[PDB]
Amino acid sequence: DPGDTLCIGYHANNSTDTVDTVLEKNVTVTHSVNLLEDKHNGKLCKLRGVAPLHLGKCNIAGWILGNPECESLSTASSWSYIVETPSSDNGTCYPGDFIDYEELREQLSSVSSFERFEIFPKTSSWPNHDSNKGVTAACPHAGAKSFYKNLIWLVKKGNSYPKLSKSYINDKGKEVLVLWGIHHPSTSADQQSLYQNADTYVFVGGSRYSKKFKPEIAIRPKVRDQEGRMNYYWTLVEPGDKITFEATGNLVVPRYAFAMERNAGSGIIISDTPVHDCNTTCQTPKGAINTSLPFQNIHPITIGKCPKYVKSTKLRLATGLRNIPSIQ
Amino acid sequence: DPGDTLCIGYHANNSTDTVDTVLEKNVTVTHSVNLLEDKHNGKLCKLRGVAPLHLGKCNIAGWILGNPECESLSTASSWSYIVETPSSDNGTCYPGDFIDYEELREQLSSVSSFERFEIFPKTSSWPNHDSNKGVTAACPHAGAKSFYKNLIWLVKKGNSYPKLSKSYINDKGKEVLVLWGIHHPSTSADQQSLYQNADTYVFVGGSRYSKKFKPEIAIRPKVRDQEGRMNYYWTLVEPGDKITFEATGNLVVPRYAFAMERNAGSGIIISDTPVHDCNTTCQTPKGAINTSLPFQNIHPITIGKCPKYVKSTKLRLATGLRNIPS
Amino acid sequence: DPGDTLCIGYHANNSTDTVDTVLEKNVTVTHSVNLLEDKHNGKLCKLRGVAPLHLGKCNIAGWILGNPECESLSTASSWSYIVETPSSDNGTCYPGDFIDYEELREQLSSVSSFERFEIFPKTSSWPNHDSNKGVTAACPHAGAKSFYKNLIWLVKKGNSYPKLSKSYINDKGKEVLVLWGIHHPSTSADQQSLYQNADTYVFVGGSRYSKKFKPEIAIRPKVRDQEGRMNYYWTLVEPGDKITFEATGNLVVPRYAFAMERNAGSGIIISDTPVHDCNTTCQTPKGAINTSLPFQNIHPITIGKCPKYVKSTKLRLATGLRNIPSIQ
Amino acid sequence: GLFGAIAGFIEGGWTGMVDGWYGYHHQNEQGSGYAADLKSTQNAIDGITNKVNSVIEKMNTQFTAVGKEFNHLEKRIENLNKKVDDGFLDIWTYNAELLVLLENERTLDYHDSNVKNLYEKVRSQLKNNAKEIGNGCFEFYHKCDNTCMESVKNGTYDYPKYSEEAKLNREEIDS
Amino acid sequence: GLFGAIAGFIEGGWTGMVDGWYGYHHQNEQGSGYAADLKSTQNAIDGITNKVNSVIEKMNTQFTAVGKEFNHLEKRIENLNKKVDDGFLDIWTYNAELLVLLENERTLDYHDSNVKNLYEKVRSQLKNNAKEIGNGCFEFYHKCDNTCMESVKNGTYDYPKYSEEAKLNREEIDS
Amino acid sequence: GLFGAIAGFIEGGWTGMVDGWYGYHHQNEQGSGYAADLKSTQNAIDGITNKVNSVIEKMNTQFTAVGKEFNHLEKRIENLNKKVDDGFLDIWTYNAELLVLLENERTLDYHDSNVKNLYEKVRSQLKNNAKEIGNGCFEFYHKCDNTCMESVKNGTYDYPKYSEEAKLNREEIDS
Ligand SMILES: *[C@@H]1O[C@H](CO)[C@@H](O[C@@H]2O[C@H](CO)[C@@H](O[C@@H]3O[C@H](CO)[C@@H](O)[C@H](O)[C@@H]3O)[C@H](O)[C@H]2NC(C)=O)[C@H](O)[C@H]1NC(C)=O
Ligand SMILES: *[C@@H]1O[C@H](CO)[C@@H](O[C@@H]2O[C@H](CO)[C@@H](O)[C@H](O)[C@H]2NC(C)=O)[C@H](O)[C@H]1NC(C)=O
Ligand SMILES: *[C@@H]1O[C@H](CO)[C@@H](O)[C@H](O)[C@H]1NC(C)=O
Ligand SMILES: *[C@@H]1O[C@H](CO)[C@@H](O)[C@H](O)[C@H]1NC(C)=O
Ligand SMILES: *[C@@H]1O[C@H](CO)[C@@H](O)[C@H](O)[C@H]1NC(C)=O
Ligand SMILES: *[C@@H]1O[C@H](CO)[C@@H](O)[C@H](O)[C@H]1NC(C)=O
Ligand SMILES: *[C@@H]1O[C@H](CO)[C@@H](O)[C@H](O)[C@H]1NC(C)=O
Ligand SMILES: *[C@@H]1O[C@H](CO)[C@@H](O)[C@H](O)[C@H]1NC(C)=O
Ligand SMILES: *[C@@H]1O[C@H](CO)[C@@H](O)[C@H](O)[C@H]1NC(C)=O
Repeated sequence: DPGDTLCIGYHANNSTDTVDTVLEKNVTVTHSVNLLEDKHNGKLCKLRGVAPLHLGKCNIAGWILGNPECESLSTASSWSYIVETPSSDNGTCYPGDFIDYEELREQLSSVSSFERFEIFPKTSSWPNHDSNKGVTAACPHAGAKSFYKNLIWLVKKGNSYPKLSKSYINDKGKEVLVLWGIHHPSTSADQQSLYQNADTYVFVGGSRYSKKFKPEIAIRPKVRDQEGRMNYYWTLVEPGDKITFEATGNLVVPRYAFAMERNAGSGIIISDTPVHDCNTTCQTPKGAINTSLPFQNIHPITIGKCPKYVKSTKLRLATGLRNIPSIQ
Repeated sequence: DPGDTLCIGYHANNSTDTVDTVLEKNVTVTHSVNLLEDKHNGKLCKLRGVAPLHLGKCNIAGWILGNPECESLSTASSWSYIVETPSSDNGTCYPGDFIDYEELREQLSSVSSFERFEIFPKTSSWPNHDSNKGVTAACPHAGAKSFYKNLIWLVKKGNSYPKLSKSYINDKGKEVLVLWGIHHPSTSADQQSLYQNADTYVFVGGSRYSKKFKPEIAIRPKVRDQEGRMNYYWTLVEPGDKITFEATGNLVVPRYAFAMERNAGSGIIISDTPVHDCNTTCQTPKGAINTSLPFQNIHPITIGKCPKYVKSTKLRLATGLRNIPS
Repeated sequence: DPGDTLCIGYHANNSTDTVDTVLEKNVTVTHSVNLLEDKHNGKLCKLRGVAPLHLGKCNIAGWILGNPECESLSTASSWSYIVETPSSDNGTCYPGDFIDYEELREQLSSVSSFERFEIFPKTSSWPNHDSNKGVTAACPHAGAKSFYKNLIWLVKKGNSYPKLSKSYINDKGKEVLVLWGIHHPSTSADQQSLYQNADTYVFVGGSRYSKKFKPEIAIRPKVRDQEGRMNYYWTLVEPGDKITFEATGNLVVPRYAFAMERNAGSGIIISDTPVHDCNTTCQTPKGAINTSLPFQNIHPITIGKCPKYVKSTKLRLATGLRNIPSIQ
Repeated sequence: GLFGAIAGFIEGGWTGMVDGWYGYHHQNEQGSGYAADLKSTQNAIDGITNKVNSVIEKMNTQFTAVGKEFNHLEKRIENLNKKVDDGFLDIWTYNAELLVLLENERTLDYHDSNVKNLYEKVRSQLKNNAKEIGNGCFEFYHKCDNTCMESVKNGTYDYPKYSEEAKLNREEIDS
Repeated sequence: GLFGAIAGFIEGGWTGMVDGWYGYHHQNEQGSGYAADLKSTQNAIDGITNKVNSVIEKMNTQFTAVGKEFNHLEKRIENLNKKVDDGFLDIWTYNAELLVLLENERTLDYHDSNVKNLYEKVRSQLKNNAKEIGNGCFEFYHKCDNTCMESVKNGTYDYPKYSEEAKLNREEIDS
Repeated sequence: GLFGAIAGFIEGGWTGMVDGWYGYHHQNEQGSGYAADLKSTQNAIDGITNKVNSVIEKMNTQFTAVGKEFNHLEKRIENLNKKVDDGFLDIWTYNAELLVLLENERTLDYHDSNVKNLYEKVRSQLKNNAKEIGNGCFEFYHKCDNTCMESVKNGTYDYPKYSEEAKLNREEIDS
């Protein structure tokens, strides 16, 4: 034959990418993709474009009540998720039991509107009650005995504590978060020394909320030099609804309320990861993830539309041919 | 060579059905079946052959208490699931808190035996206490002031409200649901106007139940022209067991109890879907699903042995060959 | 035409093993393996090499409180899981309510260290109160009236019940579990017959715990020949923390505490399956599972690293060829 | 598609053959017509019927009411209920979609094998007594009447009977 | 199956061959016997071994206690717990059953391909020096002795060595 | 692989070929050169691209806060949350690892099938006008210039055009 040649063959290159199959492993292929997202920017970013709320040295309990070390942050306009730190100690300086702490955090994780206003002004609401000496040594402010910024510790005005009765109606047209505290003194002498009365009561009542409180007086172990306890309570008020306060003592009256609109449930990230100016749609405590891959291995705890977390370290998906550049 | 020919070929038809594959999309095929159930009959059918319980105008709280608008308690019957409506508003007419309302709804979702009997007859159990003037304006019955059908509001008979202690032993042989209530007035003058004594207590106790109730007197914002509140409670009593009611005031004694046998935990459907006479094994708020297909997209909240809910709009599976005419 | 032949063929044997494919069923194959684990040893072995805590006649309530019948049960310093029997009715002999009982059972399901110690020595802690007459007919021991081993029912000494205030500081170095009880007598005459004072209060106080109880006196139906009730309470004490007990009656003071170190959340098995001396890495109520298969059908309620539970009855995975020994 | 038979060296399918999935088309002096290979067709029907039943009849579900009701103070466990429902939804939606993609490709390749092997059957049966004219057709080097056509289908083709005749016919046109 | 080798043009298996999965059967003046091709059999053995281990070793579960205890007032979260456990059982049962239903079909087709390739390897090593009598068998136009047979099984068959002998035998037979 | 083309009767691949996955290597009087088949390679590109998007874009996730917070008296629901988290983790990890294992070789078998089909496409064209010298190559019995080479690559080789020339060289070689 007048020798002419035509062969059929396949591509090869210098790729060292290795994939695995059910029958074979360490198969070197020409081209491949990684189906597992395994890297993050290492920054806390803004879900849906909305920046998060970072509390720093304070936790949510300290931030919502106004601990003296708090409120130095950038107040609040709106946020997608709440960020604390592994050392966010400064919260309830006065020992006590914050009622439904975990449930409140879920509600506050994401908000559309959030404005703070003085629901009960200090100067023109408590004429017969002393809203000036209600401070404690357990809540210092640069060495000065202070108290929560959003709460007022009402005590007797010399020797007079009349039956307090103050009410408020939700004019804002939104949900209003109201927080108040109940003081439980150590000794019965401390009861009269602060409220001038022996057997007192506190009542808070709305159209749905109705509960009465009787102080429980006993000596507890010293916590930040405090043998008494102060349990903090909270509730939400529907628009155009009256909330009634009626106490003869041992009531930490609200001073600042919050008119807010709650979003769908979000998360709370606790990490030392810094916050920068990036958007992302997937956020993890390690960092933010910007990928279209269906799987990730950065952190099981994710907020937002995120890839499903897997324990895999390599999901190399073969797309090209078997790489055979040299036949031995 | 006469040119006789034999050829090998495959089928083709007018089928326009398309199926997606891992490598190709559309790919018209001759024969295919849909693995996804995407249609419903739009009816609320008898699940396990047992008809449901449609409260209609009322909700569960009003039905079990006996609100004047909540028809009656039917007869000795049973149901497979409870049907409410978004418009169902008739419930606790007097403002208050139904304690463990969510839990009681799940327990009452499906029962196989049910019967309402007068545990404490009205005119043969409370001689010393008034059992006729215990009504309020917030619970109308065709216009007039009334109260719950299954509950009695006991007040002082003129000026006499002595100690009360009435007990019942569960002779029915089944679990008995006992519901009561505690009244919390606005002012102590209202407390005296109703129960004479201004310092009363309520104690309810069975073999397991042991709790003592103290009223709270304070002024609350008016809800349906009531500044007072009335919380409602419930418990279950084993057969051959005694429950004790002991109160000197502020107690809403039960009139009708419920002897029942509970099923396994079922669901409650809240939708405006009409109820017709039909049988099904899967029930959803949108409608019933009568299929053996493993997947569905009608509604994620299913009741019964149901296909798994998926977001897929189409899960057609190829069974025939690639339709290649022309 | 010389005639020599060479043929290519496939192997066949006498195996009747059958497998299923998506297109065919009951396909006889030459070699196969089972992917489903259906074999259990029928014994309760030791997860992580740690023997479980078998309670036998009692449940967790009786064992932790010290119900008479729950005498020497294991003693023992650690357990991987707690095993009750389906008929173990010896718990709280005196009727009442165990508060957070299910939570306590989950918390006690597995510990690393466990030390019972006399937190309030009977010989010295109660000189002003009667610590011996506090027995009842509801808690028998060899017919005689008795009470819980770890608790002391304090009653009036003579006709005097002075105010009680005794405290403990956690010097063990681990968490200490403290359990106490509140007694609710049937009649006020019985209240005076036991604690003299007719209006009493009980207070328990730690750095984190602060709650005060008031007895609720009424006649309940006779349960184990008792018209009174006795609620039970428990809490954990952090190392170095002080727990304060204050009462004027109706308080079942602790006598023994538990200095323990907790593990991750284990489970509790209710089965009559005997406990034998075997190790295993997976445990079920029916028995232990020793396998490397990925699936099992023995029992859905597994404890430890176990194969996933499936409804499958036979998962026969083919490894050989289609067995065709003869042609018809 | 994977074996090259369907949409390959047999470009199109027959709309006239309706008595099966794979078959034959003959033509001689007597006539023509389409006949389906009932043997291979029934094998695919049984397999595909098992294929549909295998996917459907492995879904073993119990009675379950998904409906859960949580009060205003139980938002946390309420989210856990929705996390479970969303997680189950994502798992089943992803698996159901990919399962359809897998078995649709398997089904098409399975049909490709049947068509390819049916052609291989006849090609290895006729041998050189017929000419491969492409497009899944054979041209006989002899007089293949109706009885001869049935022999190939119900595979009983007497190759020795026509072997000597086809030997001379092949050489004559070879001139 | 999908390739038509196992239960296809080779109708049955060899119960007399015991040293491997796929192999040869020869016959000459020096005798006959069954021998299994060592490389191809080991290739399937290694691949199938990896197939089983891939299904098993990809399952990695942590310590987990499924047991959960709830009281009379925790029915709602108790039913949620069952919804989790029933959902996990339904997913795993469906996946495990279909996984075996799929990889078993792959396993059988894997053996079918291996038999086909072995026939092709020998077929495209003897060429016209042997005649495809069928049923996965070759008849030699020359005389293939024990040395010649081992060359075929070793993949080192010398075609030009025996081609001249096959040239004369083929022409005389095909007269 | 599964079709015996890649790493089979074509032992290795071509480093020189860089314009596609599958192709040809001609050599005649004018010269030689690698050239990829622009239809099969493009078809394989579409399939594999659709393969990756099918796996990726079938995942449909919503906004979800995985993390949960529980107090000292909510250990039981806390453990239930981890059972949901760990259970979801175990399900996805098993599926993801095995999905890659299943599809990787299916892609490799897909490439193996495409190469073999390309060899069959050319072989069905040249017929006896070329001699299969093996290793995926053909040797022409006639003179095939650059225009003739493109006709084969275009799938329009004119067998009748060169049949007479190949007929003379085929039997002259025999003598
Ligand atoms: C903000 O957080 C810091 C903690 O990072 C608080 O200061 C710290 O308070 C603790 C607790 O009182 C002090 O530790 C020890 O306290 C006990 C009394 O409980 C005492 O016996 C020990 O001698 C010791 O002081 C700790 O020293 C103290 N300081 C620091 C720098 O950590 C701080 O009070 C918080 N502020 C507010 C406003 O909440
Ligand atoms: C231990 O459990 C047994 C029951 O298993 C208790 O004895 C039972 O007491 C009840 C009281 O209602 C009687 O009805 C039974 O007849 C008794 N059964 C017996 C004696 O076998 C026993 O009291 C429990 N506790 C202690 C501390 O003994
Ligand atoms: C996020 O996107 C918004 C628009 O949706 C844009 O205004 C904003 O600057 C972005 N933030 C970044 C890129 O950090
Ligand atoms: C195919 O044709 C038949 C007969 O006319 C008809 O009944 C059927 O609906 C057609 N299918 C289509 C158009 O999909
Ligand atoms: C097959 O025969 C062997 C002995 O040759 C024996 O060990 C084995 O049990 C037999 N198995 C079956 C299924 O007949
Ligand atoms: C269990 O393993 C431990 C590991 O130290 C070993 O000492 C012990 O003998 C083993 N016991 C049994 C019963 O397997
Ligand atoms: C059809 O094939 C069967 C099975 O080989 C055979 O018995 C029969 O004689 C054949 N008949 C015809 C007419 O080909
Ligand atoms: C068998 O083939 C190998 C190469 O695969 C060669 O080295 C060897 O010499 C051959 N013969 C024998 C007897 O091993
Ligand atoms: C190439 O093939 C196409 C499609 O069959 C045809 O239209 C065209 O004429 C061919 N051209 C050459 C140069 O072979």
